[PDB]
Amino acid sequence: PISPIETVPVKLKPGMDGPKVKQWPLTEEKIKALVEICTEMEKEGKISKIGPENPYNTPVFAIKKKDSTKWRKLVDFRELNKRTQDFWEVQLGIPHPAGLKKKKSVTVLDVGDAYFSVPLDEDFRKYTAFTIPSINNETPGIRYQYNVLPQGWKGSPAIFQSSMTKILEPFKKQNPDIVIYQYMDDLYVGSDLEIGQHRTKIEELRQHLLRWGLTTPDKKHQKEPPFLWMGYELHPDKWTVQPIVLPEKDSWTVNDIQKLVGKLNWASQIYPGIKVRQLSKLLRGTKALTEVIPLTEEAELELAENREILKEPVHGVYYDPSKDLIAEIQKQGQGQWTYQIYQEPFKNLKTGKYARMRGAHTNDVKQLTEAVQKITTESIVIWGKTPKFKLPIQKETWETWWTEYWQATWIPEWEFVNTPPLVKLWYQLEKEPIVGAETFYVDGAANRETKLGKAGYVTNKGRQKVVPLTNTTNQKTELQAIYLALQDSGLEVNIVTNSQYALGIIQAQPDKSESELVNQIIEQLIKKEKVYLAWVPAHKGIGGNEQVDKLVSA
Amino acid sequence: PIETVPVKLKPGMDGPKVKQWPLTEEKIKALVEICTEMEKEGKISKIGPENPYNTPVFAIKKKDSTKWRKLVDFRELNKRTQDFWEVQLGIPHPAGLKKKKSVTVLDVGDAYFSVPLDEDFRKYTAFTIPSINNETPGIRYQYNVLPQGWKGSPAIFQSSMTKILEPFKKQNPDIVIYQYMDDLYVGSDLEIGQHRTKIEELRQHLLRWGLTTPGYELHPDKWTVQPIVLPEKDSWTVNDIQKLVGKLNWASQIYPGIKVRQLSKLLRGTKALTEVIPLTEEAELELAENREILKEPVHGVYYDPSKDLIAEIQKQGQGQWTYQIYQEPFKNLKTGKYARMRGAHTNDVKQLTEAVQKITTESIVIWGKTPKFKLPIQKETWETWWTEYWQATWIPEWEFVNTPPLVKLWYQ
DNA sequence: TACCCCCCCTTCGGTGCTTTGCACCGAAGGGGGGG
Ligand SMILES: Cc1cn([C@@H]2C[C@@H](O)[C@H](COP(=O)(O)OP(=O)(O)OP(=O)(O)O)O2)c(=O)[nH]c1=O
Ligand SMILES: OC[C@H]1O[C@@](CO)(O[C@H]2O[C@H](CO)[C@@H](O)[C@H](O)[C@H]2O)[C@@H](O)[C@@H]1O
Ligand SMILES: [Ca+2]
Ligand SMILES: [N+]
Repeated sequence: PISPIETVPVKLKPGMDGPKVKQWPLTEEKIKALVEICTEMEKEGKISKIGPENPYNTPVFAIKKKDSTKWRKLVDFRELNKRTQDFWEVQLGIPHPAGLKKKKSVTVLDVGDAYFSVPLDEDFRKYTAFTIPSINNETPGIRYQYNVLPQGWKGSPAIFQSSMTKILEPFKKQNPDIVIYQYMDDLYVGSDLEIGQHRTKIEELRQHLLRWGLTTPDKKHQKEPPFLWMGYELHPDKWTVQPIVLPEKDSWTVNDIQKLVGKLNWASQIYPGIKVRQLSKLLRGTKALTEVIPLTEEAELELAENREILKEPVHGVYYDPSKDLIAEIQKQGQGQWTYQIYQEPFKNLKTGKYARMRGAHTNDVKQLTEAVQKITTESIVIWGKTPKFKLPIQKETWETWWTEYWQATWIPEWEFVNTPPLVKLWYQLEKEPIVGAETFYVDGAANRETKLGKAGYVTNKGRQKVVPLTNTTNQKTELQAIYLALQDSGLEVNIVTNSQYALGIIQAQPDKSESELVNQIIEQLIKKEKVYLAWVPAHKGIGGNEQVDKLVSA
Repeated sequence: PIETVPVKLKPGMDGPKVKQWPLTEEKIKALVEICTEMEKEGKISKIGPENPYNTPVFAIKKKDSTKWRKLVDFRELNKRTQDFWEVQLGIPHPAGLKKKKSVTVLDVGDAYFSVPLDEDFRKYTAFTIPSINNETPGIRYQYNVLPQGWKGSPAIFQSSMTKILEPFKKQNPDIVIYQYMDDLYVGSDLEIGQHRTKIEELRQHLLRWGLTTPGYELHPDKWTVQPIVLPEKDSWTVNDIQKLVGKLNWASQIYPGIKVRQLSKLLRGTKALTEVIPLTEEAELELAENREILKEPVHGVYYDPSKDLIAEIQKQGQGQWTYQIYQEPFKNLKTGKYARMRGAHTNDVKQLTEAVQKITTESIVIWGKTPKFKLPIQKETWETWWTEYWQATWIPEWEFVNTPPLVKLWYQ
């Protein structure tokens, strides 16, 4: 045979042999287009005949190339991949057009039979053994071994990406001012050279790739904008995603909403204000992917206004390293947030959203902090720097939060923007007891077996209450005891509890909770003007805690 | 052209497979420039994806360094080479290092590039350099010499190090020298002027053996512990005594002599929190005896070299931070408090990073170990900013906790 | 009835402290997207 470029040594997991599984009963309609190109591979040295000396076998099928009449060859290596050594992928992420700098001339080109242009390792070729079917079951079919990277192997992508870089390294060093975005076999080549000199250096690279046996077909070659790259439409000074089609189904299943959710998450990168909360509330706890489920009036409203955003076309701009990065966040309600990253006002680089519900109890300040951290990581990935933040939270509101919180928290260089709705703290626990306010000694208890319990309080003025509770836990009675003292007290109240569980939840100042009992406590805390929470150990003969501990245990 | 010491992982253990986290532009530019010159000098060489192992890498600037310094997160690799740098080529720890009036740290990491590395172990030193906006896939490398930040590196170089130090250890007999990874700790009871002079002598003593030094000044004798203190009030409210009894109840897990029976008697009623409560005779005496027990050292606390060190940190607000170092719960080996550090009153993450660095430095001087930290911070908040403020050549183990302050035990 | 990478949204099951209830997180399956 002939050796084109430098190979990569491959092994198996130690103490294991090759794949020995039988083929699929493939239909003869695909066998016609299969043996066609398969026989053409031997002439080019891509595939070779093997004798019965090779005791391996793996299934083979084929699917059509999307938006094309040509067919793609796939080989099922699932059993081979389970026994093949592990790699470390050199693909760390996906390039985004918002990180592209403006270039005077741009060229995009695809690599014909990419995987099939890289030689496999010599000693490993035997394990790619597979048989080819026929029109009838009489003829056996030639068995082959791969001389190149096959489509369907778990090691083909990583070896191709690394080998492509070693070929492009000499050219990148000879042409330092040329930007080459390498992603699998698609290459984005841009420069500030004149369009005349640009296409000369392009042909210099096409010859450089051809020097190592890499084809650059003209049909895949793109010389004029708008360039179709990574599912985007790259214009000389703007970019946008390729058009997005939303399903027009009258009756929606689970797979329909899932397709709709993913389409909206993809659109949220440039189309501002996409929300998927109410559409995602339909896919919770569902069993069958084919199950039909009706649309709520909330999700019906959400899908309507989301379609109006996709109605008018939007676009993004390119990155200017000389100007600062600005990120502005807006609150959308129900734990939903959106943001726009821009350098010039009203000219967005990209958009996005953060709507993850982290924890059982939280507030708007925590979720804004989590959104800033999501934007920071996203911005460092795309541009390598942290943007300047414009946050809908008062400077003194944030100061009060992070200084009083028991956990360390921080937000980078930011300024306040007066765009409602503003993020605020809905109540503030007093640091010292309140003079003249009634002091409620609360406690609760529940039986592990009976699930019944009591919750009550005793005050310094003689006030008292005990309430029987059904199908409750020890923690719920302690929260319930706090709910009672908030209900039966004035605008200012001192509360003494022994529950570490309840005190830890309330001191973090949440404004939302999965527990409906906690939401009612929050509702009461907002109504109050001064609340003081204190903790004491139980069974120590302390204050009214000993007296109320006796009441809730009888 | 030097013999390579063979290195093997712990029995039944695979190499490190840790993902590379995104890097800023200034750190990627610095790493590309550093890795380029390290390749033309043969210290590293590019590899491919057939290596299934990987270790994170980023860049730092030491305190007032202004020059970038490469740093690899070998924490995962060191846990898988623990058999090497502890049992085999371990280093005894000088108990007198913490007693010197001044200790200086020097970065001797550049000398490890002289000794080659075992060929069978270079497959575990793999690291990947990312690209901005994923313009280029990962460029992977491997170390051909002793890597900076690997715990097996100072153990191999120890034989070469003690020969370079032997002339100066004889010219100055009573000066203590300790080596922890890429750092060299040298302490003396000499005056500040004499101490800094002998450092330069050690710098020139290392220059003629082929090593540069791109110095931190410590004072271990100045370090003070933080004890549990009770307030001084001319009048006590119900809430004051309630917080006090709860604090003494929690403190009873450390000092068993704490009693609360005479302070709980003052709370037997159902009184308002702001109501003033006069102290009885037995309560004043029970409080007086409790203040004395907190003056005593904890009974039966001593360091165990076979146990790991645990470090807890509490944010006290207004720039104050408290910490405790222990091996067993409630058997603290040291307690302390930091204040007015960099980033105070403006940046919580910078203060915590500075606190972790100061605590780890103290643990290396006193015991020669790095503790595992329980950080009062969320995972996503810490993993986003901690690299922007890290100024040390080592990285300790850490986990994240969320313990609300039900009782302010360590600071008033 | 193929492989590899990134993203969000949900479930579920393991973990440890708030404790045998409750809260958290990481793996996993659903989808979108890239080659
Ligand atoms: C879409 C797809 C891509 N690849 C990778 C990307 C490329 O490395 C190579 C196939 O690439 P090619 O066939 O060269 O790409 P192409 O489809 O544009 O075809 P061609 O230029 O001949 O007209 O495998 C798969 O293995 N499975 C897939 O489902
Ligand atoms: O492999 C983890 C190794 O590094 C640390 C801490 O940075 O853990 C890191 O890598 C882990 C990968 O699972 C994650 O915890 C995160 O990347 C990061 O914490 C060490 O604590 C650990 O030994
Ligand atoms: Ca192609
Ligand atoms: N109780």
